[PDB]
Amino acid sequence: GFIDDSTLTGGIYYWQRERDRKDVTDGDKYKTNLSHSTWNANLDFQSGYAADMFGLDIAAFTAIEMAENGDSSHPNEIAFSKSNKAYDEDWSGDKSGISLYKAAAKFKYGPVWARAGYIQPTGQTLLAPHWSFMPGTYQGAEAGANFDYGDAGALSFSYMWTNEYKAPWHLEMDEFYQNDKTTKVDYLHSFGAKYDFKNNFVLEAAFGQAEGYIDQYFAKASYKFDIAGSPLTTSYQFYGTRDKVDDRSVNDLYDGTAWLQALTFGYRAADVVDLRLEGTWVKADGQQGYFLQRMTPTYASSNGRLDIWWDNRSDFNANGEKAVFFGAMYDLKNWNLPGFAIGASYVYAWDAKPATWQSNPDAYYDKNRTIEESAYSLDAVYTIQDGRAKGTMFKLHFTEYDNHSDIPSWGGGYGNIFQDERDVKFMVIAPFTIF
Ligand SMILES: [Pt+2]
Ligand SMILES: [Pt+2]
Ligand SMILES: [Pt+2]
Ligand SMILES: [Pt+2]
Repeated sequence: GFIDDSTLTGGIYYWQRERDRKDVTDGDKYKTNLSHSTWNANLDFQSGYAADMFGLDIAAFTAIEMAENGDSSHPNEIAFSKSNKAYDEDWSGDKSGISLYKAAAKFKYGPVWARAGYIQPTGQTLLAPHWSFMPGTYQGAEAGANFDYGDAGALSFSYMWTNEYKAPWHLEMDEFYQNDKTTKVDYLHSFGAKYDFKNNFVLEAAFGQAEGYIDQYFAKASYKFDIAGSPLTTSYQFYGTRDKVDDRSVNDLYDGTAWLQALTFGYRAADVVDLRLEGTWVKADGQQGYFLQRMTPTYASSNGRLDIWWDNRSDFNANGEKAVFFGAMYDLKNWNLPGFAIGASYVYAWDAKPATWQSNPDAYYDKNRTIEESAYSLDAVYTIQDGRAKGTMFKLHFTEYDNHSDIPSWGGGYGNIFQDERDVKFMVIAPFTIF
């Protein structure tokens, strides 16, 4: 039937983290950076469509701190930051709370669809939320269409407009601002599309804008062919960004177009090991010196689509940087341990340049310098195969990151690079269905 085609789901999440970082300015001491244990739990109601045209979605989640070390920095992004609004962030605490993260009317008419309210991007644009356990929330609306041409392929495109955002670690929405936190950005919007040729070749691209400030670009080619009866997946991705403020002020981020280009190769060997080989290439001349996939520069103020994620702490998005990643996920099912997996991954990055200019350079600022970053991580995963708690997943991740330079964190004209690090994450994820 219609709106009593509804569903009600949710989950309970546990997160325990210990991360420390090298302090080059205090005798190379590795010091406590993050140390906490936090709970999350959510509830998600999604209606059917009445007359196949009208629906309602409502969802909320809560964070409840258990443990926190005194020397832990903030925000840890799992709890709520003590600062409700992103542009008020002052880095001094975390707290418990309840946040309404979905609150939307949804519509369907023919091949057309729309959502308006408290929403996440779901179509073809380059707007995106941050993801903790739960996603961030935009205030705005999205509309799109899907046109199926059978074997000829299928086309879909969509448009999203928004004027406020909250990251999953913020209890309230905030408006958008330039890099100075005071010049107003009236809205973010984005149009994008996707063509599926039905031959395992897919094209996607999208254009975005932050009103009066930034133009953002996305493009991705995907292909899947079989080698030895198993799919080898491949893709080239292009991410670019431009601003409209070239006057050497605090708001001028990029000289000329900034971009990140990526190549992707994936393959499952012997139906038992997931294999990843990926590389990225970044250009970011100007004052910032690193690429951002989001159209607002301030931390947590918005987010954009980025299909590249290596879970090795660094962003590897510095001005000249080139980087390579290999990861292996070994399914232990043939040791008769189905649902256990173990993995390791490794990143090496070189040719990392700093910003091309600085208004307040520091002692380490050398415009022609290049540095290298590297990292490796180990992974252990277990999903409960059956019983009362079938689906419950336990996860343990360890990362060691090395900077390869004596430059203290955030210094030397590398605004998005921190010092050497060892990070350990343990999470439990326990879904549930009410309807
Ligand atoms: Pt606290
Ligand atoms: Pt420009
Ligand atoms: Pt500029
Ligand atoms: Pt180092």
